[PDB]
Amino acid sequence: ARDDEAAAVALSSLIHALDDLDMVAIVRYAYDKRANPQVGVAFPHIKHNYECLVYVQLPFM
Amino acid sequence: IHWPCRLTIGSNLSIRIAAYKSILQERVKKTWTVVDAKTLKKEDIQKETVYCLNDDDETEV
Amino acid sequence: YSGRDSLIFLVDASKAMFESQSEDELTPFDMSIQCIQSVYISKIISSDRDLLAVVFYGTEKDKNSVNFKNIYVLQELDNPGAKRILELDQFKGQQGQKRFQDMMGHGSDYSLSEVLWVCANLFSDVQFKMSHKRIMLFTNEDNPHGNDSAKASRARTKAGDLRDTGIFLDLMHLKKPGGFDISLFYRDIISIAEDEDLRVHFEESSKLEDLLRKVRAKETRKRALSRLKLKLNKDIVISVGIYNLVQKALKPPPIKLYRETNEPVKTKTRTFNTSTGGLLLPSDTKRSQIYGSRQIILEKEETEELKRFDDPGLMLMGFKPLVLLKKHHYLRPSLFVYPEESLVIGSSTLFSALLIKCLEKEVAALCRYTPRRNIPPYFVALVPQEEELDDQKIQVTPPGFQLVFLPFADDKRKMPFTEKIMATPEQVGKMKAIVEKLRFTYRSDSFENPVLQQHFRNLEALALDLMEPEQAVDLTLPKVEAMNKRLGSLVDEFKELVYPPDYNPEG
Amino acid sequence: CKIPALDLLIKLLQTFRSSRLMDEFKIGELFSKFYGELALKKKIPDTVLEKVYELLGLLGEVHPSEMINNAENLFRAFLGELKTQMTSAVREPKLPVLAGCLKGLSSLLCNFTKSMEEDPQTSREIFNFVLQIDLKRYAVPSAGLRLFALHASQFSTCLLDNYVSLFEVLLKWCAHTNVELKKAALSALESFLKQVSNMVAKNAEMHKNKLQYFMEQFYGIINKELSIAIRG
DNA sequence: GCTAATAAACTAAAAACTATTATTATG
DNA sequence: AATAATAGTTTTTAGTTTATTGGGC
Repeated sequence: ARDDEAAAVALSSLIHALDDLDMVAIVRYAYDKRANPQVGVAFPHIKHNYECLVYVQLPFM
Repeated sequence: IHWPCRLTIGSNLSIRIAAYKSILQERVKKTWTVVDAKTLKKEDIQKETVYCLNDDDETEV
Repeated sequence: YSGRDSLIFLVDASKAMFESQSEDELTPFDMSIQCIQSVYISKIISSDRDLLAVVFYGTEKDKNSVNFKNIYVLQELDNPGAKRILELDQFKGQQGQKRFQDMMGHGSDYSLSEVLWVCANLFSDVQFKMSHKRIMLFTNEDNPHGNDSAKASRARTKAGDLRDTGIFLDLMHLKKPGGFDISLFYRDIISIAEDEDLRVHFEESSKLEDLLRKVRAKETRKRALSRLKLKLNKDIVISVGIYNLVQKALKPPPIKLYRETNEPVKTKTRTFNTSTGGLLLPSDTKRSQIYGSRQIILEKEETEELKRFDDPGLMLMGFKPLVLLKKHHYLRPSLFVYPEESLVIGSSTLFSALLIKCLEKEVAALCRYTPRRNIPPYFVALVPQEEELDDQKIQVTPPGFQLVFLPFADDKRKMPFTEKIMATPEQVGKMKAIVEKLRFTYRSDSFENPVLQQHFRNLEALALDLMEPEQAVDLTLPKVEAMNKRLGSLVDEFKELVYPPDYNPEG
Repeated sequence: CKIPALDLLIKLLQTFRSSRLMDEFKIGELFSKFYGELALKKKIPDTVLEKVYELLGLLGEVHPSEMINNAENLFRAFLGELKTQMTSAVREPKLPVLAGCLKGLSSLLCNFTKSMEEDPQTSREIFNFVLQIDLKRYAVPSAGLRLFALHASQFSTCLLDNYVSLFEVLLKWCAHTNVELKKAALSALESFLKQVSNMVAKNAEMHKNKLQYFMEQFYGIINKELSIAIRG
């Protein structure tokens, strides 16, 4: 989120570490009170003007 | 619409974030209205639900 | 379809099964009956459409229509019902055990031919097609009918007989001081293709854990989602099967049922002329959409011809390198296509050839896809997925083509993103160290839906009238204290490395 | 609502064919209720259940005015669904059971209504007129033939066109197999010929179609055809 | 101070995959 | 006087409804 440039630098370091290590982050997402929390995969997306992580939902057994 | 929240890491780190459903499915933003064939209005067009008695009857439940 | 499943459960109604090596341990009767509860619960969760039965032997009574002594049927092959579960629970535990032993005999001589007879008859009664003539029993002795050579002979004769009729049987090891004496009397009478001749297994040694464990999946059968055709060149057209190896779950439909009867009410909902209180007609329906001044009126077949673009099918658009797709161009969950020869025979040869070639080519198959009638076509890519095996040569990945979906231009929603920000390599090293601290080898099936699981707990506890709904454990909760101890001070080290120590990440 | 229900419908149908004005009066209530259950726009019922139209095809009573006041509504619904049916744009010019059901319904109900007074007459003529290919003894063409034959008069003043095509289609249909289809075509033939003779007799243009249409084919008739030609 | 996305739950909706059978042929 | 083409069985699946933060002054 904007106005937290320290969080921006932290996110950038996260992205760089993911690139170097070829890691992908397993995460738990809960949209709101009445949306079911669920599991997805987060991987970085990098463009010259922005680096970002991309969340994709994942299934259960 | 973005998702301004705070990603929690372990037990001591939190990062304000802004998610975006950048890729999305395609669906019409204008629904279809079934108006009357004569008045061309839906005001006379409304549903009547009947939970007809599941026994040897037809009274709405 | 290819058949259904059939299985019966047999229990030695004898005092040797109501005892234990140390009575603090469960009696074989008690462990067996609770395992049956577990199995039936698993069936109700998963495949209650199958038919399940229970019969006794050794009890000093018999209920079989055969009327052979000590052969007391409990239940016929029936779909697992809560009533059956309660019938089991009234005698489960080592007090209902005593109540059973009171109202029901326990411990007497008999021949195995009798129980084999009655179970064969029970299988013969059901008219449906069963793909598995499975037989289950619970005992840890092989001597009492090997004690009499005539009993042993007839038992093994009938065992070979039922094997001839394709009947399958299995026994779990039960807790005995002596044991069922592996291969003393059960190495040919039992239809086995494996070997465990390492211990008479006086102790229990079996898959009972999985039998007593409860899976929460439906595991529906294998169905061809579609046999839709590829329009290669509009002349050569191929038949292929459509499948997914994963399906987003759901909840059972809410059966609306009447209050003082619990009876689901047949319900009819319809529109009507609200202006006069009259009843409308399907012709009365006029589809409409208002834009500014004019409201525009259309019909149903009009509403589908605008949706009509081309026949249901696959239209090959060309070849594209696999690398030319970035994973952030993701869409609805990917599908898979398998070759088939139901109409287009020889097409599987083509499928194999193209699979191998584009695997060497390292390119995807770009196609134009119409699922169904009056459906627009869409851009789709076919990555060649290779048949992947294991030590057991099991298709951990089957052959064919994984179906992925190409988002369109409108699908993109470019955010008002800000600039790009870098970070120092020391922070990157901090992150690498932290990742290795909290490294976790991925495993797909290590997770379920806590909402799904808890709603189950509610459902089966409700039907079972439990002292509480089961406390479903959420695997998706990260063990926060475990990561704290697994990281140490690296958290705050990197925090002060990046975050201004005065400035908390909290506003 | 299945073979049980269908057999029940068949039973009460044959009852009304037998029973005539002894207790044929506790039907108007039932007539309204079948209109309502037909007004259940849910697509749950099977096409076989659409034999319900023969149910509403009614001739066992005087049909009090309310029957008429709903009959036109029924008719319009059937016309709309037919407009849906023939449009091969849905890939379907198909209506497997529907055709005979609505045929019988309009057979029993046109007895009370719909003389030549308006365009709707010509409209229903046309929807019948579209009668391509069928299967399994080709019941739908026979249904159309009976339907037209019973109410040929209610089709006058709009049969004066396409007579060449109508005529030859009739000839081939009776020439075709499925002797039920043959006799249906025969009946439709005689009804058509009588009606056109009646209109021609009262014309002033009778000479045109007379000398331009008839003696040539009548000569050209020279199996069963001749006999019909004899009447012709 | 006003009332816009929104995923969730809820409908209908079409195909798979049934098992069944009116057919013509033929005596 | 026989064989044949043809039914909903579920099962996904794709519009609907709602009760949800949001821009306003």
